[PDB]
Amino acid sequence: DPGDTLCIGYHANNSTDTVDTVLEKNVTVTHSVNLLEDKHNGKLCKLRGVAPLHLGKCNIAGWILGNPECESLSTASSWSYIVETPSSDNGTCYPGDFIDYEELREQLSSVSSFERFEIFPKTSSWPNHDSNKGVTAACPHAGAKSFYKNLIWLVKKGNSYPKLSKSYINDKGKEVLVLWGIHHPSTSADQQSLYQNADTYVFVGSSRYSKKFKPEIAIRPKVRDQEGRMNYYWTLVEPGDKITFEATGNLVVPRYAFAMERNAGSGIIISDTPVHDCNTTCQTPKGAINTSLPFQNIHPITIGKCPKYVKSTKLRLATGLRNIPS
Amino acid sequence: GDTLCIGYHANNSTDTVDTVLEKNVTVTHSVNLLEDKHNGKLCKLRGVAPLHLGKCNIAGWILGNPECESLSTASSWSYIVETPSSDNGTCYPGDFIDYEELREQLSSVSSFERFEIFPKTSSWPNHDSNKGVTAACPHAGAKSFYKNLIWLVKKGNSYPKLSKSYINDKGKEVLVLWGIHHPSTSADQQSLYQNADTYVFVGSSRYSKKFKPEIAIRPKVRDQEGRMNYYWTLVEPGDKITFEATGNLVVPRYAFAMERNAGSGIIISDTPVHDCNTTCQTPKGAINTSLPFQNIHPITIGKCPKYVKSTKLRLATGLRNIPS
Amino acid sequence: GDTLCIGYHANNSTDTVDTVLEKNVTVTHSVNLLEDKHNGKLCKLRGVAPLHLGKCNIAGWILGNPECESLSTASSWSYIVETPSSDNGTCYPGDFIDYEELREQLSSVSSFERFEIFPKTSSWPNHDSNKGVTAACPHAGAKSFYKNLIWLVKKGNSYPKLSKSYINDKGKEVLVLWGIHHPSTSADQQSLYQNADTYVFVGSSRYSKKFKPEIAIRPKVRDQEGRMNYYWTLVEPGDKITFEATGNLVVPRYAFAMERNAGSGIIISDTPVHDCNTTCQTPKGAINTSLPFQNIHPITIGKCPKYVKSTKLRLATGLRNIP
Amino acid sequence: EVQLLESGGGLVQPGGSLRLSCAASGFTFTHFAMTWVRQAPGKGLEWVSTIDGSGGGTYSADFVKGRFTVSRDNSKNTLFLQMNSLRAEDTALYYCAKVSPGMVDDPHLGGAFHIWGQGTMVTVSS
Amino acid sequence: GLFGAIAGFIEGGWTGMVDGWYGYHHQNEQGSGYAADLKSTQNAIDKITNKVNSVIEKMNTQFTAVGKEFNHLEKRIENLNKKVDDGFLDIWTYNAELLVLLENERTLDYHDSNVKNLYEKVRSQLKNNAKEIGNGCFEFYHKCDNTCMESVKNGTYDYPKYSEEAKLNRE
Amino acid sequence: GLFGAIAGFIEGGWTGMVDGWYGYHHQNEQGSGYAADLKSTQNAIDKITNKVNSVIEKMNTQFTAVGKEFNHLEKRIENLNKKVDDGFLDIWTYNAELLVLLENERTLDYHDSNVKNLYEKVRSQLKNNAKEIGNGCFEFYHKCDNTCMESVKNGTYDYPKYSEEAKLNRE
Amino acid sequence: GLFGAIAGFIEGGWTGMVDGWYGYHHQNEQGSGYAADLKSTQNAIDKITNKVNSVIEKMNTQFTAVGKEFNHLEKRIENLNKKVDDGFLDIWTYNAELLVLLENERTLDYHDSNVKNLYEKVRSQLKNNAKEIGNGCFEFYHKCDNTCMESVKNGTYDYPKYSEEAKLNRE
Amino acid sequence: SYELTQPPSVSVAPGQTATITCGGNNIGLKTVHWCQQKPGQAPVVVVYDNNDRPSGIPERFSGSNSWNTATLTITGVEAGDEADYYCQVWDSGSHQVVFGGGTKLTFL
Ligand SMILES: *[C@@H]1O[C@H](CO)[C@@H](O)[C@H](O)[C@H]1NC(C)=O
Ligand SMILES: *[C@@H]1O[C@H](CO)[C@@H](O)[C@H](O)[C@H]1NC(C)=O
Ligand SMILES: *[C@@H]1O[C@H](CO)[C@@H](O)[C@H](O)[C@H]1NC(C)=O
Ligand SMILES: *[C@@H]1O[C@H](CO)[C@@H](O)[C@H](O)[C@H]1NC(C)=O
Ligand SMILES: *[C@@H]1O[C@H](CO)[C@@H](O)[C@H](O)[C@H]1NC(C)=O
Ligand SMILES: *[C@@H]1O[C@H](CO)[C@@H](O)[C@H](O)[C@H]1NC(C)=O
Ligand SMILES: *[C@@H]1O[C@H](CO)[C@@H](O)[C@H](O)[C@H]1NC(C)=O
Ligand SMILES: *[C@@H]1O[C@H](CO)[C@@H](O)[C@H](O)[C@H]1NC(C)=O
Ligand SMILES: *[C@@H]1O[C@H](CO)[C@@H](O)[C@H](O)[C@H]1NC(C)=O
Ligand SMILES: *[C@@H]1O[C@H](CO)[C@@H](O)[C@H](O)[C@H]1NC(C)=O
Ligand SMILES: *[C@@H]1O[C@H](CO)[C@@H](O)[C@H](O)[C@H]1NC(C)=O
Ligand SMILES: *[C@@H]1O[C@H](CO)[C@@H](O)[C@H](O)[C@H]1NC(C)=O
Ligand SMILES: *[C@@H]1O[C@H](CO)[C@@H](O)[C@H](O)[C@H]1NC(C)=O
Ligand SMILES: *[C@@H]1O[C@H](CO)[C@@H](O)[C@H](O)[C@H]1NC(C)=O
Repeated sequence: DPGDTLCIGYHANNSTDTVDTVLEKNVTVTHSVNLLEDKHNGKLCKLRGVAPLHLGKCNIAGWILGNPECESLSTASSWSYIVETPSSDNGTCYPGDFIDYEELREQLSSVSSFERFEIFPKTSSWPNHDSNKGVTAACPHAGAKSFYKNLIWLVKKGNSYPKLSKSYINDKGKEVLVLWGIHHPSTSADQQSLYQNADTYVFVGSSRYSKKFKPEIAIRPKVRDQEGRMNYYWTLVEPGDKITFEATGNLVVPRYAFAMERNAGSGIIISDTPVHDCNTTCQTPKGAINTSLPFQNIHPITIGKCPKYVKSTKLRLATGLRNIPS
Repeated sequence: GDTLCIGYHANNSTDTVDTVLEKNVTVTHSVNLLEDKHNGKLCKLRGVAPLHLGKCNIAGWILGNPECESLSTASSWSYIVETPSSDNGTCYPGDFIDYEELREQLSSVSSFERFEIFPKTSSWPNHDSNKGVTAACPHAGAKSFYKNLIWLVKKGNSYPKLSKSYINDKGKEVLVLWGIHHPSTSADQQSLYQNADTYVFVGSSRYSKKFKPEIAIRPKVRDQEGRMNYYWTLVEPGDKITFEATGNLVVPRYAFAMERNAGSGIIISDTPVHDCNTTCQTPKGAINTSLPFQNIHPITIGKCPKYVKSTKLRLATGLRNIPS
Repeated sequence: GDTLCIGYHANNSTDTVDTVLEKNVTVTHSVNLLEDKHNGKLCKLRGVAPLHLGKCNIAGWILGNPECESLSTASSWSYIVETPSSDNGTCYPGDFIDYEELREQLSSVSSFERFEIFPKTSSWPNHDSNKGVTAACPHAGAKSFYKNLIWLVKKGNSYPKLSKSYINDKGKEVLVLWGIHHPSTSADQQSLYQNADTYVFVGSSRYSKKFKPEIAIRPKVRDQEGRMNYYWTLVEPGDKITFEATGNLVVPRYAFAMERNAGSGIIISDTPVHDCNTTCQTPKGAINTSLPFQNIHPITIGKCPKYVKSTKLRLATGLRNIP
Repeated sequence: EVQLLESGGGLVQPGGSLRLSCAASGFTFTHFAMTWVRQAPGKGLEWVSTIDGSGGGTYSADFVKGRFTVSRDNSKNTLFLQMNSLRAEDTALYYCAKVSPGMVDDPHLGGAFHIWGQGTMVTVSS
Repeated sequence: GLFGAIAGFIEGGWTGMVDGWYGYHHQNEQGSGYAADLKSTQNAIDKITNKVNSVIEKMNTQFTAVGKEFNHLEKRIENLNKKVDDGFLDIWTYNAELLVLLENERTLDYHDSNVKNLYEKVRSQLKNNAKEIGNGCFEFYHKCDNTCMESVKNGTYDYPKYSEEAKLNRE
Repeated sequence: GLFGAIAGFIEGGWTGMVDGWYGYHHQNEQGSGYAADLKSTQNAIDKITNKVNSVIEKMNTQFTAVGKEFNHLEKRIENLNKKVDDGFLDIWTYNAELLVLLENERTLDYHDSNVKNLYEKVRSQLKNNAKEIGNGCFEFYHKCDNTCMESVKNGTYDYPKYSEEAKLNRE
Repeated sequence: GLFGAIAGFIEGGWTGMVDGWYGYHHQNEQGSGYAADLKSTQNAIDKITNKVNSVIEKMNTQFTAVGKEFNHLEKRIENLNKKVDDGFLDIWTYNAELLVLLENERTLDYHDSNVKNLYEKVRSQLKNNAKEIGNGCFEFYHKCDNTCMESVKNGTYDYPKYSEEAKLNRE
Repeated sequence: SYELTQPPSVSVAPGQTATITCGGNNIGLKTVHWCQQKPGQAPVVVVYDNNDRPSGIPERFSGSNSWNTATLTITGVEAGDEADYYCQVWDSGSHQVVFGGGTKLTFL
């Protein structure tokens, strides 16, 4: 009243937001933005407007190989994830080593056009080799012995195994994945009684990929009631060249190839997180992230155009001034 | 009354910098930390002449492709130039095993004299050397082959067990290349090499592998149904390299005395080569700057700046330029 | 008169720091963030005694070299010490197949117990075990061979089809080691293993390979013209391993019950080993500091600081020192 | 020494048949690809058909139109040829030649005819 | 702080005000209440949101699969991936923590700067007419109505017209 | 800015002088024209060039071939290389673009501090002899020739010798 | 510096006192000697050592074996490891060097601001009673016995009590 | 498909260089097996490749395949060089053997 005071001050409110400075450690601020999003939607959802793939109780080996335990999934035409459960024990059923396994799991991760096409029809493409007598107890389906759907495990037909010759001139304009197998029996008697020839070679030329395979016949410790291994191989057929399957013996020749145009750049998420339909910029195994913020703490494994993983807990940027209520 | 105003200067400069608080602000002076200019010439790195293969790649120059005679190798080079259209490399179909790291090791060599471990005139008495030329490797019309390798044939009706060793006596890592031929048919296998089964053991004090043909009909590449698979090793300055084969061996006519100097890379560009003095070299163009950041190209060889995605990296050394 | 003149502390200190504006400015107090002191003694990390192979490397110690037996094998260690001059490793020439990543796996263990996976006394009835001695490993001037492996040779005039299995019953990853002999000539092959064709098969639930000799004369290395490639596998708890061989097999006398703990590295230095307690260790010397930046050595193992190329990272703590 | 031999037929009307053979001797027969070449009396040489050493993949000219098929028998060291005479223009001296080992490309087949067999007259006409 | 207005000679924040980050309080005979400046608060919040956007959008990433999958024969490569991911983890954690420890002493130093500069502009307009009583306030020496409240808040104070009243009251 | 010099009391730069970054304006009866302060401009441009040479020189590096070449069967290693290159790209872009956004603010704040401290130095030398108007202007209560122009610009001012004349003028 | 206190008007540090980083000198008729501010120096050392504990503690390094061993045939993976190590070395050296050249500058500007704010608080408590002479010194216009010494040093000053005594001075 | 064309006859003076040409498509990427035929004789090979000569055959017979034509470049003709000179090539594209009409050169 003696003087009309015109005090200068700063806004304060009832805010418990705390930020860490380089001088003090707990200070309260009026407003702040959280640069470390610590919230996930909990649903394995889309990137790029495209449904992520779900194998469920199946892995990439079982999916591509054609496991009768993960056929219930509906094949899509594009995906930015390959969802697997942490268990995923229903993959390769017959014991063996998937040769170049993680390379293939990395290649077929962001396919733009996946149309499984019957490269060699089971009805007509194999006249001289038995194709129905190739079921094993390693893949049981409905309690009866079965085998992979995308691969045919050829056996001697009658009493002889003719020198298989079969070529596929790629005429689809995109890379064609061809996955065959080589069977290594536990006993030379198994080799003779399954494939008439004993000194058996299998050559798979691609005009860029050349390699000859031979059996490793020896008794092994039992894995899933099978004493033999079955090595899986694959190659990328270029959109214009040929693939040649010359084989006088052990060969699980492919029923189905897989036409593919690779976007490249995505990976595999392994979680029991349920899949729903969403629209997200990033997805981790612990749940997706719909934020524009710079840093994220959810999971190290991040597939997408999404924030950098840190170990922080409070990356709170205090846009507002110091809150000192009185 | 008199006046003693304290102010800052302004000019007609229109250089713009961005701060955390305000972007697109003009400053009187500024220095560009982002070198966006390059001479556009693949000039000399360190102080020596970079190699230029022209219409060749490393798998064609080192093998001795007939289309690689134009290039000259005389002294140390800092990096290897390939045109992106360079397809005159391996002129016989096949995969060069251990290819990319051989490219990496051979990127920069301090002492490279292309000498002859086994002279073609005298080192192979009992084998036929003239017949090893192919229509898949033309030089000028007629069939030719690699100069640095000899692809052997049975002489008459026999391929004797080749056994010839090179005791390295030069004080430098002698780089050796050989080939193993995989015929399309077993008839080709026998009609080239008298032995049906042909091991090729190549030994050293450190490297030992046995090689066998993979005889089957491949799809045609360069009008050839067979592959020709290449190997290499580094002979140490004092050890031995034993070459043993009963067939399917492509012996080294010319080896390569080599001394690696700190390693470098390979630059693939259409850029012409001139003589300059550049500390850093990108495929788009050579840079001589001490400036910390660049945006020309990620793949860089030398004491190069860091590649960034920015377009305006200027330190605002002058004041805020507010004229009038 | 009278005054209260505000001033700032100065002293006789000569510590210099570098600000971005001005260089070599003196400050009253400074906290050094770049330690240049190392104790120069390879000492204990995580409270566990580091392994010392002395004049021996991982290949020699793991294969059972007759030169580096003097070391007392422990049950746990943080890292493996090798002299830069330690060359007593694979005495018989050859390529250790899968060498560097086995060294990576075997860098640190929680429970390492050497045990007789197949005792020499009784596990090989039909093969000659004493005859497998070579001049590549001399011990006290006499021909010997590895202690952890037996270089089996035909007993009498025949090499039977060696069948021998180990069902892992110890609950930890049993590390199994075998060698495959590649003779110099076919005469050596016949006089050693009696068979021209000899496959060696080592099966497991995740490992299966078939080995064959590469018989050819080689340049002499350590007075031997033949190679001895070493292979290995990690048998899982409860797993099985199967050794089948018609010849050219150097069977495991001793395997090693083993469990990994987060993996580690190998410290190669001339530094003596002493008893200490250090959070970080480098070949030059162990680093017991709580500071973020080091300059001693790039190759570091432990909860180590980050390596820089700097020499003066003095963080200013006190004021500008103008006396 | 390498001595390729001939056997043929004298005269057969168009619509008949006759047998040609090349009984090679003096070398390893299984591993060299045999041929057949003919010439009109006063005209340049023209090729009939090659065979593979394994007795498998066979190659033949364009004038045959599928009638002429060379067959290889490795066991008895003798080559066979099918003259199922259906046309009257096939008058020539029939030579069997041996393909020497080639040079890199097409080794078994694209090699010089170092050893040329002699010629057995085969004339067809009404 | 470094500029000494926030928690300096202005010790207490104001809970009555809602309009802006910075503001004034007037206790003239015509009224009372907290009233902010649109210009100062708007340009300050524009610069702060520009700062936050500089933290955010200048962090541009690409479509990268951070997860890599390795089998057991490649453990040197697996630990190389682990060292790459962990070194990126230490770099990004340390840079992010120290960026949010230094930029969060610079945002508060900037708010300190704005409060200090508002105080300096007030004493530059008011000159000797309004004594500085402390608490960030200005104890006037004339009966200044709401019109000159608006003039000081707008930066258009006319010093000579109240010179006579201020000099007679200052005695 | 933070210190309130550029766009604070003084808003417009001077196109007349190109002698230095900071300068004056003497308008005495003996002459006129702009004249830069030699010592402040020299030590400020020295510290600024030291800042630039610190940003440039401390980034000293060694001979590294950035580009690596991989085949088709090594695609995980190829994407590991791509992740290494892209992670270095994000680290270097977000610590050079954001570093430039920080250092540019620090440099214009250093220019703020130099102009503000030169202002404060002139206030300290002249004490109350001049009437502070803003824009760096000092309304002289004494007829100050070029000699006292030079003395104030140098840094030493004899206050008592002009104090009595300033008192009689401001009376 | 940026705030103009250390090496600004206050040109010299003081070796007489060791009690604290900041301090005073009293030339009272009762006694003499340098006497520090306990609270100011306490919060100063607390904040500075909090800077040190932040640059130390926020750098959290987990158990990583940096050394990896590669043979000759994997020279590409060896150079990839070398590029990873060289990139980490360049990043850590550049950020550590520039971090030191910026934290040193921030720490010294913090000491600038602490000395400057001590000066500002002193001229706020004494108001016009003190007479600024430069070098940070404050010449009084009254006796100001050791009680008045302690009152100014603590932070509470009774200006009206000595107002008349200072009114005797300056006519 | 693949065509070989040669001169019906080539004229040459005794002791002068005689050139015999087997033209056609790009015969450089193709092995030419030159062989002469005297009347009442079988083809005796004189150059069994691009450039190399068999034993028992005089040195003057030489061959040099080129971009489109093969040249049996005899350096000096004599009385024993009057014959029909055929050229034999194995066509890789169509898997054929194609001869030519040959050159009935006369030394006059
Ligand atoms: C703060 O107080 C206001 C009073 O209007 C109230 O609306 C608001 O909910 C309070 N905030 C909290 C976090 O309690
Ligand atoms: C800061 O606040 C946190 C969270 O409430 C509390 O746990 C901690 O004790 C406080 N003090 C420090 C020094 O971190
Ligand atoms: C699928 O997994 C179950 C256990 O979850 C196992 O019993 C079954 O045999 C598996 N089937 C195949 C085909 O792998
Ligand atoms: C984002 O997904 C939402 C959720 O269904 C949908 O409404 C929207 O169309 C999507 N945007 C696209 C696909 O561009
Ligand atoms: C994602 O978040 C934005 C705001 O950041 C919001 O507008 C949008 O609806 C959200 N979308 C989904 C699918 O949750
Ligand atoms: C800007 O001013 C400078 C200095 O007076 C002068 O040299 C130049 O011509 C002017 N104009 C331009 C476009 O740079
Ligand atoms: C800054 O100015 C440039 C002039 O080229 C313009 O392109 C850009 O859009 C401006 N940016 C903003 C944020 O106004
Ligand atoms: C060189 O490249 C050209 C262009 O494709 C190709 O036609 C030619 O066959 C190549 N020659 C060799 C010797 O590789
Ligand atoms: C730089 O290169 C130029 C051009 O080739 C040459 O003349 C000069 O000597 C070089 N300078 C040095 C210091 O090597
Ligand atoms: C690059 O080289 C030229 C010589 O052509 C030299 O004069 C110039 O200074 C160099 N550029 C820089 C930016 O140093
Ligand atoms: C500095 O002076 C102190 C006493 O103030 C004394 O203890 C110390 O030893 C001196 N330091 C040096 C380096 O002389
Ligand atoms: C051990 O190394 C020494 C040289 O250091 C060598 O002479 C000796 O033969 C080696 N012994 C074995 C068993 O390798
Ligand atoms: C460190 O090791 C020493 C060895 O002397 C031991 O006494 C001490 O207890 C250890 N410290 C801890 C915390 O384990
Ligand atoms: C490690 O350093 C700390 C801190 O200086 C010290 O207390 C401790 O004794 C040191 N330990 C050893 C073993 O040197």
